[PDB]
Amino acid sequence: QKTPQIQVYSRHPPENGKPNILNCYVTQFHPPHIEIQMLKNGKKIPKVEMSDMSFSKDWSFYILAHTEFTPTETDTYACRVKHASMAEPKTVYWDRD
Amino acid sequence: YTFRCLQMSSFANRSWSRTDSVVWLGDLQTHRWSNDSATISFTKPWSQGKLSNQQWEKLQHMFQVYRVSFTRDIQELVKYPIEIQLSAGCEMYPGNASESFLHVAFQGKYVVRFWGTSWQTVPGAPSWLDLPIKVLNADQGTSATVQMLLNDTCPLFVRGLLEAGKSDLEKQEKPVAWLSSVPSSAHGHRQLVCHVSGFYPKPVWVMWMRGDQEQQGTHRGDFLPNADETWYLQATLDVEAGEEAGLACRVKHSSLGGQDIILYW
Ligand SMILES: CCCCCCCCCCCCCCC[C@@H](O)[C@H](CO[C@H]1O[C@H](C(=O)O)[C@H](O)[C@H](O)[C@H]1O)NC(=O)CCCCCCCCCCCCC
Ligand SMILES: *[C@@H]1O[C@H](CO)[C@@H](O[C@@H]2O[C@H](CO)[C@@H](O)[C@H](O)[C@H]2NC(C)=O)[C@H](O)[C@H]1NC(C)=O
Ligand SMILES: CCCCCCCCCCCCCCCC(=O)O
Ligand SMILES: *[C@@H]1O[C@H](CO)[C@@H](O)[C@H](O)[C@H]1NC(C)=O
Ligand SMILES: *[C@@H]1O[C@H](CO)[C@@H](O)[C@H](O)[C@H]1NC(C)=O
Repeated sequence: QKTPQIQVYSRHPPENGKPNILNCYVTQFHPPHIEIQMLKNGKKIPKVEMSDMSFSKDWSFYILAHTEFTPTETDTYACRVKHASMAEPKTVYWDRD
Repeated sequence: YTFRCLQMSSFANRSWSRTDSVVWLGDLQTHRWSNDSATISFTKPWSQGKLSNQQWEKLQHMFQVYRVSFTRDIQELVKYPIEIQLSAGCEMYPGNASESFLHVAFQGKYVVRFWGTSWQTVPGAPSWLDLPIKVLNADQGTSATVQMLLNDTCPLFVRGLLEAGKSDLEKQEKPVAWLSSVPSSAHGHRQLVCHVSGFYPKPVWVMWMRGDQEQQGTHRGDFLPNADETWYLQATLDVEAGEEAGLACRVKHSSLGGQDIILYW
């Protein structure tokens, strides 16, 4: 049993008002059963694409989620994960800086 | 190039199990095989390599029989939640040399490999595996098939992939970089961040600079995948406020010709 690590980052340099892609890369977890949500202002984003589950040389699993987004001065984005290894869902917020 | 076929099998109880597989050639996915699908799916134009439709169908049949047999054999052995992973393939070296491998993990831990002509437990693996592995080794049909796959079919198939997949494997995509900063935990210090995204292939060089002088405080992150078969990486530098002036981030990559990206803070 291993706890997921989460990293949140954009495909292109963020520019407010300009369409982009937000990535949520989830790694280092075991068992493979996982729930990954991407959130805009605390609400679930409906159209999120997931890579096929894979694993590394050390046997731990990883998965890439991504979604189209357009950064704005005030909108907040986050990736929230639920996994057997954690009593509480883990959330990491995108921080452009 | 490391060609790897990854199997992920989960057994929740006597009547629930699933196995899913993915196949990679280096960092590019070439196949997927969902539990829900009778057949292996291609994720590239060149996923069949140089194999004929007959050779491909024969290979796929072998795997279809394996996927069923494997599930039955595990459920039989268990007389829960059980996770089994298998990684098999080959590393291709310069000059038509290769080395094949087949490793198995149980509950996230390496326990068994195929080596030479037989299945072997790894030192430290639980003792209850010794006898089932013995029995498995009595199956000479399976042992001979595995030997052929590893010694013969694997390197042959990969040579074809390398030809057929040339324009993807040899693609060059240019990094785009940008700079940001956050306050650091430590009064009067800032963390400068150089982001580098969209490059392929993976090898890249990224350094904070003061003129010609590399800043050895440069902390490179991990390589993170983008969803379009390109890479992302950032590198940070903790600086005293004031000392920020004169700093630049420099990036070197094969796709740039020989003109480095240099961004100035
Ligand atoms: C709590 C349980 C913990 C388990 C711990 C790990 C166990 C180690 C895993 C060892 C692998 C099990 C292999 C068993 C496969 C055989 O049962 C299977 C069927 O054998 C029978 O039918 C064959 C046939 O019709 O082809 C032969 O005639 C054979 O004599 C007969 O007994 N054997 C095969 O399917 C042969 C080829 C399988 C290749 C195995 C490696 C596959 C790895 C590929 C990479 C991922 C693919 C998804
Ligand atoms: C597949 O390759 C393996 C590894 O080279 C072969 O196993 C070797 O066989 C040779 C020749 O008989 C022996 O001298 C070695 O003891 C074996 N190597 C190891 C490391 O165990 C195997 O015979 C090959 N099988 C086929 C069908 O070609
Ligand atoms: C003994 C099995 C080791 C595996 C090496 C397989 C060598 C043949 C290469 C064909 C790979 C095509 C992808 C099918 C594998 C899969 O879907 O799980
Ligand atoms: C077996 O596991 C599955 C999936 O977790 C579950 O839906 C089902 O209830 C289980 N069956 C039994 C008999 O407990
Ligand atoms: C996976 O496929 C097998 C064989 O078709 C099937 O019997 C099984 O129900 C599937 N697993 C799940 C959990 O869907």
